[PDB]
Amino acid sequence: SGFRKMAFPSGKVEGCMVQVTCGTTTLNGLWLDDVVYCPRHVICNYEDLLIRKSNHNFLVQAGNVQLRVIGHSMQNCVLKLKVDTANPKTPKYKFVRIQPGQTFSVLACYNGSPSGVYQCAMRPNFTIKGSFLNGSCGSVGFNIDYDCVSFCYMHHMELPTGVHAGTDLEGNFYGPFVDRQTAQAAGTDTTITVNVLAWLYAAVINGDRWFLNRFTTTLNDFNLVAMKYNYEPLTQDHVDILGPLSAQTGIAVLDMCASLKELLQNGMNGRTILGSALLEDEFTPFDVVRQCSGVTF
Amino acid sequence: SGFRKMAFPSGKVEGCMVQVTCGTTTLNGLWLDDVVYCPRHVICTSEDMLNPNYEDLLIRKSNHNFLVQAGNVQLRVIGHSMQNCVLKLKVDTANPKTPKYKFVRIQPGQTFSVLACYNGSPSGVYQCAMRPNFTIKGSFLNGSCGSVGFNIDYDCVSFCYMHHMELPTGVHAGTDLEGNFYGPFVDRQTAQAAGTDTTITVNVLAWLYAAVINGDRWFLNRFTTTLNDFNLVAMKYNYEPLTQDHVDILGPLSAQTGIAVLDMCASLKELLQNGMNGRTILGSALLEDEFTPFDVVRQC
Ligand SMILES: COCC[C@@]1(C(=O)Nc2cncc3ccccc23)CCNc2ccc(Cl)cc21
Repeated sequence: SGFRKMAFPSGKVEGCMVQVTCGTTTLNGLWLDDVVYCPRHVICNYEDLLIRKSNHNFLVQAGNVQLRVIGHSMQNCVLKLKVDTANPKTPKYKFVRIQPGQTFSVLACYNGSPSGVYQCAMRPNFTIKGSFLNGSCGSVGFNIDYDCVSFCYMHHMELPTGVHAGTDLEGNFYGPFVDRQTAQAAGTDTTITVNVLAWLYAAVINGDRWFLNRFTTTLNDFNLVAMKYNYEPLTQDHVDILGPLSAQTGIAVLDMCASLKELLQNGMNGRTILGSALLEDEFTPFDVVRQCSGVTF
Repeated sequence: SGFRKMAFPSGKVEGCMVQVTCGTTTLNGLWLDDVVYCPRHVICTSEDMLNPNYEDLLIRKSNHNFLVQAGNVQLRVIGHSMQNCVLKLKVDTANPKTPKYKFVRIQPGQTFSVLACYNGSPSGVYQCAMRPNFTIKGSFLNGSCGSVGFNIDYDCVSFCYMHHMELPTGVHAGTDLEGNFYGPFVDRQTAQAAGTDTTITVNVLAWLYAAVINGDRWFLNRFTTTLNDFNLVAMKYNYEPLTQDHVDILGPLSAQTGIAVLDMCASLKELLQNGMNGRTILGSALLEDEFTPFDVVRQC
């Protein structure tokens, strides 16, 4: 029993964190094999700023060891610093681009030193509600699938509302953001519906059934109600993905949707679900299955 | 900006997790140098659990009865001793991944990270607090016993908890790394119930200061309170008594925000009275009590 916001073990990622300094700017880098990946704004027309830099302008520190940069190239908004030493702690890894609603762990770092790990989701507006201070740029987001680390995010900036923006490890931003000091605002956010349903199933698995009802709904009627409450449209794929949870609890996805529809139109009425007075949307259906089954890495 | 429940990076702890098997029971162990620490109930059957005589069960065991697996390598047990509710298995290999560590016993209200493990393999990391009733509201399934709680401060891992059991209410009980249980619990299948839980007041105040630091002042008021009057109100909401030590510990946050601890106590009193009225504080519709004053200073 128990349901917590759980992050993946950060060990395979900690062994990759390095400190990158370029002039006055100091941020974090991801050292995988002989390449250190970091936000290209460490050089701060990026092509023009980068061509004026030489390898020895980039100081890379892996713990108490200085790595010597032997090359540099830019891929989108990520700078790839070729180093002389291959990281012996390089895990089995992939660079994956995630979709809004998908969750991941963030190993927040300052000066190439990991300080904390937390779990979060890519919001439908492509921002992440992270916890980042100055110096955290280059901190990465990841998932683990067996022994393989799937790097999915690299922190680049904080928006004026306190939310965060970043890229995949190929340097492509999530959302309509640019790595430039300019007027940028997060779009209106929506609740990740499939995740709220998954979290309601996690509540049922943990013995919290007060919100269940005898009603069901059509998928179209649910989406008409959901659109009004700034909830993401629930697709047939979302219904299919919730299938295993529906089978485990004996509650049809559209039956759980009628419970969610009632929670949206009526509130919780002084009650909580899994110790929460708000509907949680940062657990995917897979996170619920992985946690209420004990999958290991 | 942003405020999240943040666990410590689990790497230094992952390199210590091992699987311990004794007969049919399989749980986790903490391999530090040449000793593997694990709950002593690894030697118990489900029948033994009612009234186990651990001294009697342990004297019937030999080193080779304990199978210890570190990844895909079997460790040879060369000795065994019991310290309170922890079994200490002497092994023939010192863990090369042993970090700088301490065994610390924490007090209620203190927070820590839990690296939940199954079969000596880490599956997830989460942050939590030692409740005033000495339980932890963890997320543990069968096989998670021996998973540990820790804090990491300046390259040193402070092991503070080892998971032993789940109470009938779904909350968890365990020991420090010297095998002393937190709370009035025993490693016995007997009628054990968690005491009435209370909110960690000093932590809610710290989290209200974190909200002020992040630009949220809606809950503040023109009032102050006496410490005694605050405690009289707090007791009625099942909030832990706030002591002068708690007031002293909140001092740096009070100086950083310019809000006296007793003025913040007055906002808390008003929040308990009024509720949040559709508003949130740091994205929460409830008053958060699992961030200590030290965690707030750390994260901000
Ligand atoms: C022989 O070992 C028994 C373990 C056991 C226990 O609580 N295990 C678990 C611990 N944590 C999360 C659990 C989630 C679901 C189910 C079991 C879980 C089983 C129950 N009676 C008991 C009594 C005293 C003590 Cl100290 C341990 C236990």
